[PDB]
Amino acid sequence: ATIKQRTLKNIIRATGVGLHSGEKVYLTLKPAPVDTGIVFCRTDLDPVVEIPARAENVGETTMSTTLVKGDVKVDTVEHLLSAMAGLGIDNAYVELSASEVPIMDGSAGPFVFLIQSAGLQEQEAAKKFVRIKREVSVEEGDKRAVFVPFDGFKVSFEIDFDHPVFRTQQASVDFSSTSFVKEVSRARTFGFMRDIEYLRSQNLALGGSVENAIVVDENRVLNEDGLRYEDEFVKHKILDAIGDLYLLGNSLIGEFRGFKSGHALNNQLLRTLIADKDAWEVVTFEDARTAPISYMRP
Ligand SMILES: COC1([C@H](NC(=O)c2ccc(C#CC#CCCO)cc2)C(=O)NO)CS(=O)(=O)C1
Ligand SMILES: [Mg+2]
Repeated sequence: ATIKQRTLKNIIRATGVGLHSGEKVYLTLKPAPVDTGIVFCRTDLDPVVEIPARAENVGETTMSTTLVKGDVKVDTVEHLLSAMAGLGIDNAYVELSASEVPIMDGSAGPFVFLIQSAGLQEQEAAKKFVRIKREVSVEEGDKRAVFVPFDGFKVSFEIDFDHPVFRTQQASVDFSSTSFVKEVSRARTFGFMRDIEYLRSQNLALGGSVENAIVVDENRVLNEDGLRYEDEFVKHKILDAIGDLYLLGNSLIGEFRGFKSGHALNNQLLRTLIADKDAWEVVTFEDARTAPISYMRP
């Protein structure tokens, strides 16, 4: 039968702090009707300001992916969106009491746990996918982000950081067969000490600590208990790309390859894709058995 749209089965509540703002924030995830998409709702404002998590609403892409509507922003959406994408949630309202999603432990792990504890609900409408049919590339200097046709969903990333902690970093994950939860969800964000005074002077990384980030000095990881994966850095790049890519508003059938890319170039890739309507089409699957991707039991 049809691959169906999914929402949350129960409401999820969490409390935390913004990575960049350091502000205390209350998060509530709620079920939503078919074809809603993921919508962020600033419930601290009167009237409540609602910003769909779509490429067209992205404003800043400096350190994190920020959604903007007028002078209202929702910062650092990428880790929560990665969790939504990885678990195949189409529709949800994300209520926030402040301008930034809580950082939690720096990864998507707490979000996938909270969501999977609440359970998902399959809905009575076909899931829509955006299928890549032509190569679409954006470049800026030595950075590159590309979509390639691929019968499934796969993300590759290569980073060239000149830094002792890497002993070149590259990974490729095929989710049409390897699972977001186990391969990527637990990969934490990271920051270099050389940047933190500068960042904090610009009101960035104000909530950052060893509790919610891999902190790297000149030569080593400062976190007492070390890394969750040997290649945690590049796995986090992949986590970020999955989230930024979900700003398309539908799951992808295709391959993403990133080369020193980040939030700004990821968003540029989506905008270029959306503009080139020869490069993609919207599809559904009336038989899950012949589809190129699958999802975990809800
Ligand atoms: C821009 O850097 C990335 C970004 N993370 C951050 O900007 C970022 C993450 C953590 C910190 C920190 C810290 C700290 C500390 C202790 C001293 O106060 C500072 C910045 C992030 O994960 N955005 O989603 C994208 S990435 O290269 O994969 C990591
Ligand atoms: Mg990140």
